[PDB]
Amino acid sequence: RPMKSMSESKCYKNRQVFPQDTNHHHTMFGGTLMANIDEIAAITAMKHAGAQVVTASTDSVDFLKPIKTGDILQYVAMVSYAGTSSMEVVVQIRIDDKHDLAALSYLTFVALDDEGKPKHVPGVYPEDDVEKWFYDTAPQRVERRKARRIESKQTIEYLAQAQH
Amino acid sequence: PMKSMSESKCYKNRQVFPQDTNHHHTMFGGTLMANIDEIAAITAMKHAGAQVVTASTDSVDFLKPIKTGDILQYVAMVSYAGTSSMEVVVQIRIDDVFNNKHDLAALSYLTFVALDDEGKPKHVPGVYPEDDVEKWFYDTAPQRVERRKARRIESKQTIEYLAQ
Amino acid sequence: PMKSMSESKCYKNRQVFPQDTNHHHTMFGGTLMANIDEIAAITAMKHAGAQVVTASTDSVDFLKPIKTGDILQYVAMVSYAGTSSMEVVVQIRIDDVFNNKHDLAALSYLTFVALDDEGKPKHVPGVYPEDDVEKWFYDTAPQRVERRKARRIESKQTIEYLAQ
Amino acid sequence: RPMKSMSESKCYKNRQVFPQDTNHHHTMFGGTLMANIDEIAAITAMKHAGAQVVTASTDSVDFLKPIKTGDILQYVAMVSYAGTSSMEVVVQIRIDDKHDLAALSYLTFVALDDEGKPKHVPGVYPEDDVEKWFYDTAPQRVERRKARRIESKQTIEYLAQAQH
Amino acid sequence: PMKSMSESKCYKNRQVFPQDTNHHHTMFGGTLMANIDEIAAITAMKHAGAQVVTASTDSVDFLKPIKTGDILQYVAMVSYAGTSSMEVVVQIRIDDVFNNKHDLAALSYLTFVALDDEGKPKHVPGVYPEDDVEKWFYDTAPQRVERRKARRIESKQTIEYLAQ
Amino acid sequence: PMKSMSESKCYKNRQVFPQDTNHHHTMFGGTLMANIDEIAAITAMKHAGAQVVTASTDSVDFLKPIKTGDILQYVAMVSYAGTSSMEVVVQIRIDDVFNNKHDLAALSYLTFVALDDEGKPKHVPGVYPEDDVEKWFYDTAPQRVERRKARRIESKQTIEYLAQ
Ligand SMILES: CCCC(=O)SCCNC(=O)CCNC(=O)[C@@H](O)C(C)(C)COP(=O)(O)OP(=O)(O)OC[C@H]1O[C@@H](n2cnc3c(N)ncnc32)[C@H](O)[C@@H]1OP(=O)(O)O
Ligand SMILES: CCCC(=O)SCCNC(=O)CCNC(=O)[C@@H](O)C(C)(C)COP(=O)(O)OP(=O)(O)OC[C@H]1O[C@@H](n2cnc3c(N)ncnc32)[C@H](O)[C@@H]1OP(=O)(O)O
Ligand SMILES: CC(C)(COP(=O)(O)OP(=O)(O)OC[C@H]1O[C@@H](n2cnc3c(N)ncnc32)[C@H](O)[C@@H]1OP(=O)(O)O)[C@@H](O)C(=O)NCCC(=O)NCCS
Ligand SMILES: CC(C)(COP(=O)(O)OP(=O)(O)OC[C@H]1O[C@@H](n2cnc3c(N)ncnc32)[C@H](O)[C@@H]1OP(=O)(O)O)[C@@H](O)C(=O)NCCC(=O)NCCS
Repeated sequence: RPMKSMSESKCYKNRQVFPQDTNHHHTMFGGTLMANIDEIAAITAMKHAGAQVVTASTDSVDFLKPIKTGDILQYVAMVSYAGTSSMEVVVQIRIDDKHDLAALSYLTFVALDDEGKPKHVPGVYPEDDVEKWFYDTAPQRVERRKARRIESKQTIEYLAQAQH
Repeated sequence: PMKSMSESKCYKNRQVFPQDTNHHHTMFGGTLMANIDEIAAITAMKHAGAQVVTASTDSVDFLKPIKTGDILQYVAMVSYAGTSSMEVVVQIRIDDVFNNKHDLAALSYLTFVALDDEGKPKHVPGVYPEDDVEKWFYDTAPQRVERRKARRIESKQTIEYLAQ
Repeated sequence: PMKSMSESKCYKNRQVFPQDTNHHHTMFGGTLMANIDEIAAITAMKHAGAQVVTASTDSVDFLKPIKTGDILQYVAMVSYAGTSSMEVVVQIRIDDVFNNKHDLAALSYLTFVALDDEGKPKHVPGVYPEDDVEKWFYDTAPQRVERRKARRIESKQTIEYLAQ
Repeated sequence: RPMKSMSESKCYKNRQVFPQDTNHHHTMFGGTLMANIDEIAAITAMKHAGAQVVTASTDSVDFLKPIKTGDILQYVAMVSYAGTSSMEVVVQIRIDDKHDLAALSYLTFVALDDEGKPKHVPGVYPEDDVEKWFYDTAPQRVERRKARRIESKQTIEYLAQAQH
Repeated sequence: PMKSMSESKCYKNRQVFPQDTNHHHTMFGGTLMANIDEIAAITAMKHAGAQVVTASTDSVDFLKPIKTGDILQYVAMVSYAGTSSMEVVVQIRIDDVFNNKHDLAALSYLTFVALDDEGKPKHVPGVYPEDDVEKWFYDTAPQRVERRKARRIESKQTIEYLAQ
Repeated sequence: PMKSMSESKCYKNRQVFPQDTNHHHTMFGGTLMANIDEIAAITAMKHAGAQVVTASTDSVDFLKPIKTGDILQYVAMVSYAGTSSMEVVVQIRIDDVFNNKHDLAALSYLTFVALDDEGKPKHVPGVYPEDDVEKWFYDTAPQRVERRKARRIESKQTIEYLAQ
């Protein structure tokens, strides 16, 4: 199948952190971060897929270090895994000084056709070491995400029964 | 000291406005995550009786598309209490006001950490369920928690690698 | 056909963000009114089992200042059911998560009208209280309703005069 | 006491109604209207008072005619009554063609000093007929607002008892 | 066919809040520009008697910092009428309610084009001044118009050239 | 002291949604301008190594309508370095993910000034280009700078004159 580099659809974001972006302890609101993460990931996935996409799941968001008033942020997003119709997008959130990693997130997107049906996406390959790390560690993440979906179906059925 | 899941359980009924949705009239994943985080944090704060921070979004499963004009019900509760951490589960339902029936649109799990005035992790009360759904989430929590703990290991591996 | 006040009762737990407050860190009256209207409409829709429109905001009493960082609980319910109209009462409380205690920050009464698919006023179910607070608002509704009806007269006088 | 004309602090607003401002039946959201109303009223009150102000209450908002996608709106706000430290602001919302009155609102504001204590405001006088209508009909509205406050205190006490 | 400059004059009043400012309490240029575009568009729309689009924004100089708590009045009117295009002049004033002071902080010029339902440029009424200030803007418009028209060519050229 | 133009280059990616457009699916100029100002400021801040303020925005020509669903890439870099001031050039491109097409829709120039903690203008590093496109902007900057500097005088004059 047609292949793309991870760099090819890679997206960047630069953002300032203002007092209105943080709580009274000067820590940036998680919701704002989450909104930015999803936004940049969706564009990256659309670029890789060459089609419209939908967020299937947020696999994880880890908040490693507090982001503070006055900090400058750089977001880096890229496709780290390509299934048949699905993509894993990895998003790094760094505090710009040289850069410190403030947060790490993985999301899964599904490409859709004009009919709204899942559509095939190109494969992806890394070119430099970091890209290779994310590419190499993805299959394990994917398998875990799949196991979690399996368990989730049990909960959904229980919750559907709870309503009747 | 222990609290019931009901003591800190939180609800939110919300309309989905155009500012919340994309060009396909589907609610932003980022916005949903921000709303989820917002209500979950309040639940965690109520349970801990102290300030909290979002440690992670463990997962968000986007089950059914949420559309402009939909009515949503968010339900959040503490399903697990560690030493300093809490798992909050958030159910996001699409309310059918005409038929008094609701569809589960999304399911999310998050981890919060309670802090003292000095800003260091602080002990939280234990938690216990009382009704069936509470018991379902409470009973299935240990397996999720083990996964979260497993993820932390990998995040640390990636951080360690990225420091290059 | 009659419904209990509990059947359509709605809740909202919300954090107050900087985007919601002025330079004195006080929440906008307009924003509070928008949130009030939003939750009240959902309650009215649930009760009517049909689409609704806001006929009027009968009053909003701003009792205690709401500040950036506050946690709010909104509670909305139908306190009166006319032929096509409903009175919805909304309580806005400031939650003290530390002490599990809340202060009443604002009180509001609104009138909604149910509509059919053709867009004309439509009959709504009757309403009855079950617990003490519900009974309080239900019992005091007739006096408020007479005031609202009295106001309509004056609004019509003013409209009639303004047509000049 | 020092006196100001109603025209002296009068404020205007012109706004377009876009599809994103209206629901699926092309009717403008009440919350947006309410937000604009409070915003313009607060500025009018500040201008009249020559000081910071707070919204004491929203005395009423009547939605007389549906506002639709593509409509052009004009807001007119002015002080129609001046107590000792308080002001009534009347806000007219018109659909611009010659103009049709879509909504009518009355709010009460309280002027505060730098210490945050209620402060005396100038008196107000009308100059043209419409201003005179609003000025002339105010005392009755004020008295009704006062009677309503009296009743509200009973509810607040009941709700405060309900919590213990 | 001719209209006065005052006939289509539009207003917007808004105060500057902390969420609108940087770390030192200075208003964002983008917020100001968004507001300018909004009010100018309404004026142009009213004068044209049809939908409009922004063809261009002339430069804007920020001479003095606009600060948290400042109250701004935006005033817009048509200063020139071409065939299908209009120059809109927007005055941005700081209202100092405390001292009854009204200072002009910034001046902005924009060009709007009237369009028909087919989306094609449409003839507009002409415009005429009535007082000295209106006449000043009216008199100085032609030079600005000829310069921006030349500038459009320069812009097209630069874009075409860079696409290489 | 010198920095490359690429060294402080900043990015922002955002798609155009219905809430961002007028009745005919065309993007608001104000939204574009807000985005431009945001990304330019971050670039200037990074290059300066200090806080910055927008001194001015050169004119912007809207040559082609930006439409609902378009994906925009904002790219900002410093094209000129004065003593305390910088010219920031912002390219706005429409990414067409479907066809792997990247077209330059608009170009914008802004002037930023670096300030010290006292709020006084501060010396900035110089800037140098490395590739042809950077060099083009670098080469054409002085003319733009001298013209805007003259224009500031004109702006001050006009404001001083109108205050009469
Ligand atoms: C309400 C206002 C909005 C906000 O402030 S929240 C927006 C999120 N923004 C942030 O900046 C959060 C930054 N993250 C941090 O500060 C973290 O390091 C945090 C949560 C304080 C933990 O600090 P540490 O020094 O690592 O403490 P610790 O290692 O002993 O762990 C304490 C408990 O927290 C858990 N934890 C830490 N990191 C986690 C993670 N990524 N995901 C899930 N769980 C995590 C950890 O398992 C531990 O649990 P327990 O105490 O054994 O029950
Ligand atoms: C959820 C999406 C957001 C929205 O659409 S709501 C934002 C508000 N925007 C609007 O455009 C509402 C416009 N207002 C209207 O359309 C009204 O005329 C309305 C409510 C439909 C009533 O239409 P009418 O032709 O006058 O019908 P009607 O005179 O027979 O009265 C029907 C019931 O409604 C009541 N009512 C009408 N106007 C009212 C008012 N200002 N304040 C309080 N109550 C009012 C009226 O008392 C009557 O009650 P009942 O049926 O006897 O129980
Ligand atoms: C995913 C969705 C589009 C349809 O689900 P579906 O019918 O089960 O799709 P399919 O069964 O045909 O599976 C096809 C792909 O979807 C992936 N997928 C489906 N659900 C997933 C989930 N919870 N998590 C991760 N991947 C998922 C599958 O892995 C598969 O990818 P692959 O074949 O490349 O391996 C829908 O459930 C959904 O996501 N609604 C939410 C709307 C939304 O996301 N709004 C906010 C962001 S736009
Ligand atoms: C009103 C408030 C400032 C303090 O109330 P208070 O202590 O009772 O004030 P006072 O008893 O000293 O009364 C002084 C004035 O307030 C007026 N007032 C007080 N409560 C009022 C109410 N519910 N409705 C109308 N007027 C009221 C009184 O009429 C009086 O005016 P007057 O002397 O000119 O006739 C406070 O309760 C409040 O409004 N908090 C809400 C914050 C807010 O409004 N946020 C959104 C908008 S900024």
